[PDB]
Amino acid sequence: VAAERLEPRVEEKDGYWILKEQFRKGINPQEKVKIEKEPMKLFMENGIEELAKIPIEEIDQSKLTKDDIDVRLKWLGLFHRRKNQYGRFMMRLKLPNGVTTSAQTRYLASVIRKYGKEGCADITTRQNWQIRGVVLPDVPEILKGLAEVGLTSLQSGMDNVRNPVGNPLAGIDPEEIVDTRPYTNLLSQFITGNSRGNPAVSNLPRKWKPCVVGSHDLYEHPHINDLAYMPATKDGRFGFNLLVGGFFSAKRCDEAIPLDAWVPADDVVPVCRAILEAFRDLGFRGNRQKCRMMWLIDELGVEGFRAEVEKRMPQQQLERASPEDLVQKQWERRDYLGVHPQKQEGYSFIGLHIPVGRVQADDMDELARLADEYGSGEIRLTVEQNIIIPNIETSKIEALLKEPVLSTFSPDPPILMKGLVACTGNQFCGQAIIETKARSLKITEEVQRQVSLTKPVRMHWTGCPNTCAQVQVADIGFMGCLTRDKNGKTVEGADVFLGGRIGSDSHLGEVYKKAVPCDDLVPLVVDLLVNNFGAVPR
Ligand code: SRM
Ligand code: SF4
Ligand SMILES: O=S([O-])[O-]
Ligand SMILES: [Cl-]
Ligand SMILES: [Cl-]
Ligand SMILES: [K+]
Repeated sequence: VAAERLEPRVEEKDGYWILKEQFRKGINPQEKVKIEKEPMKLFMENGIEELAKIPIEEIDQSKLTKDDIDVRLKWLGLFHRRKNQYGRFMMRLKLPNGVTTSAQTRYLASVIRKYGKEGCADITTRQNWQIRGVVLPDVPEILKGLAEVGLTSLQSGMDNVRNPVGNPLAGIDPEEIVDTRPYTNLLSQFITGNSRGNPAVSNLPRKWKPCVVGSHDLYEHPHINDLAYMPATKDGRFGFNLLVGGFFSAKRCDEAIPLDAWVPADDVVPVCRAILEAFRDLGFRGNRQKCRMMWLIDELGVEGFRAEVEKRMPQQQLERASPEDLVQKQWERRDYLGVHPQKQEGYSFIGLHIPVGRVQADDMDELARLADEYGSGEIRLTVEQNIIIPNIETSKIEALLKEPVLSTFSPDPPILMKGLVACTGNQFCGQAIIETKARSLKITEEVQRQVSLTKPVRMHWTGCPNTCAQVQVADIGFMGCLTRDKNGKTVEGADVFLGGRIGSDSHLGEVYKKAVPCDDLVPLVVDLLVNNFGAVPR
């Protein structure tokens, strides 16, 4: 490994970090777009204000502005639905640990309410909000409204640090290991430069996903994140062992491996910076299928890569890993849906199921209102695209169970619905091969009408190989494809995955059966359930 491989490939030129002209050969077109103009200048040099003034039809007539809206705007959290909702933008937040407020929730609703049939919102597999319908001339004013309610959307798409995921039961669970809200909160601020923008970590070769583990249940999915913080004592000090490189991609899925490093709790942020700088400095920037952090780790080796993190640390010490973490391997992951006692006596939380994560403006207002009336104005999102409303005086529960909105967003849905996860699909996503959200609900419904079960089978539905709905963690996973019916007609279909496990004994699922027409999945899934999961025919 020639020591010239270890040379930083980016420079801080003019407050922004850019590829050095010697390392700019044979790069992918997303590296070029970033070279041509720095994406952070759209927020940090307020250049959205004037881009927002150009008709969409004009913007498309020159490469430079077409890349503004189709590419660079993703650093502002805005994603052009070019194919399926032309001239409309999806918008994704920073919502560390998935904690929102009623007033944030109400503001998001008032933005999507405006767009009518073209608007709705969604809870994501990184316990985040997305809103849809957004038009460009509205961006400057939405940005201002987001800030006003204490939210940022910065650096949530493209080559950025994505939503910091944490324990959905942080601060409320008797059985928590460590409260992850400070650490995800700190990480988000670091990333976004306390909502101003942070160009030091805004030009990675590829997306990068952190989590901070606080549950024995491992609700955080540490195994599939580029950096996972595993609570662990070392030499009497509380800290985190570090796992690195977990990712999913059309080409390759790989679980996170130990860096062989521990940090004390106060080093969470500087080790995040060190790894990211290493990644940004040294990361490969050709073929996009070969750009995530694991590919660098495989080229340098784990000790190669580790030495590079160590030299970007303060004091340049990176302690070796504590041989055990605080996570109990004896643990049955817990159903958070329903009413549960909090550690603060007299109080309860409620997990409410949100069918495939999909909400309309009216829905968001109802949940905002339950949080205000029954809780403390707080709503928490989950990675299965559900909600928790914490801090409810247990004496209010009886009245809450009677609220009409709880027939739609239930604390006790049938067990297959409890764990159903589906990505956007082709209603809005231009990469999608199939419609996922409506389809998955319809299939799950007909399957559950047929069988009854005790084990909580988790079914994930994803619209294309990008696997945003993470079919490799599911008990039964469905990946969109096109296939053929008995007459050779093109029909939507799914590859069915099995074998995915979560919690400490985590495992990646693989395709069990390819190209099953979607209209044939009910009998197949019914049988799989009966034969493999203890389901009983009704
Ligand atoms: C919304 C969400 C799925 C959802 O219904 O929940 C989704 C959204 C899409 N992802 Fe994802 N990703 C989401 C979960 C993830 C995850 C799960 C996770 O993070 O744990 C995965 C797999 C895990 C991983 O990345 O390590 C993921 C895999 C990707 C990939 C494949 C990555 C790769 O290295 O090849 C793409 C395509 C790409 O990056 O080139 C992508 C790109 C896309 C885009 C941005 C593509 C596009 O612009 O059309 C999707 C936007 C569709 C839309 O309009 O909503 N999305 N995506 C999730 C939003 C997360 C967030 O709030 O930040
Ligand atoms: S898995 Fe594919 S279809 Fe689904 S949201 Fe991600 S990119 Fe779109
Ligand atoms: O956009 S995806 O990477 O969450
Ligand atoms: Cl993106
Ligand atoms: Cl598109
Ligand atoms: K859900």
